[PDB]
Amino acid sequence: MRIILLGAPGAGKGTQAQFIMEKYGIPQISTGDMLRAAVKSGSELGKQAKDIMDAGKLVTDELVIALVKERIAQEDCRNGFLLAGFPRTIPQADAMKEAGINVDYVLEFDVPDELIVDRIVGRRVHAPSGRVYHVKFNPPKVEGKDDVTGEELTTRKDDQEETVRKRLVEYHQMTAPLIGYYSKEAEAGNTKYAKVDGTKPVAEVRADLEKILG
Ligand SMILES: Nc1ncnc2c1ncn2[C@@H]1O[C@H](COP(=O)(O)OP(=O)(O)O)[C@@H](O)[C@H]1O
Ligand SMILES: Nc1ncnc2c1ncn2[C@@H]1O[C@H](COP(=O)(O)OP(=O)(O)O)[C@@H](O)[C@H]1O
Repeated sequence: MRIILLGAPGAGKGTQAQFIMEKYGIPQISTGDMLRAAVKSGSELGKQAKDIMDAGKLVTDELVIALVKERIAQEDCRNGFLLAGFPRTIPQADAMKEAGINVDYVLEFDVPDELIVDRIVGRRVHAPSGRVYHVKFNPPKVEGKDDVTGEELTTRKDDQEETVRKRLVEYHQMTAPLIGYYSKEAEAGNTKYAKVDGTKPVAEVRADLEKILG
């Protein structure tokens, strides 16, 4: 099973990707996580992203295409994968198509813009794994601690209100056109498309996704 999650920053993609990876046994491919990890480790492929993410802007297509190509070639993707945060531009989607990377489901998270800032300013992450929490809306069992390892959560350097508003502008200009892109692909029979109400509680969105995926 191959899945793309579409939606604005803060729509809930990383949150729901974790459940899907747990239940269906396919890896989550998050370009944001991969880029942040490359910066942290000083990896030659991706360390360049530091100042760009800080500015709320998109990394170059060629950098994230290279990262994703490297990642999905790995054996743990042989049976499928989930993309969360990629593709982010029409050229990134076309690069997938040209490489023959078809997907089974495209799942769009519908969330009002007005909810995004308060979601992202409360976001806390377990950097080693990517797991995501919210201090008020989806808290860990123990404050400031990852549920799975118990390790300290952190706040992403780019999760400030003003940076979020810049990311939302980028989303509307560059990334929202992928909704139509994959709607058209679904009409051709190349994927299944579904839209979900991302304002429901985390557990209910999860249940809604399980209905679709099986
Ligand atoms: N259904 C929801 N209701 C309220 N908050 C949510 C919901 N889903 C996720 N969140 C929280 O909002 C923030 C954004 O979710 P996240 O999954 O990181 O979004 P994305 O990966 O789409 O940017 C996180 O702090 C997360 O805990
Ligand atoms: N596919 C991508 N193309 C370009 N830039 C990306 C991509 N994925 C992540 N980024 C960069 O990483 C930043 C954080 O993205 P991400 O972790 O997906 O956060 P959010 O879920 O809040 O959108 C983006 O603002 C951008 O700089």
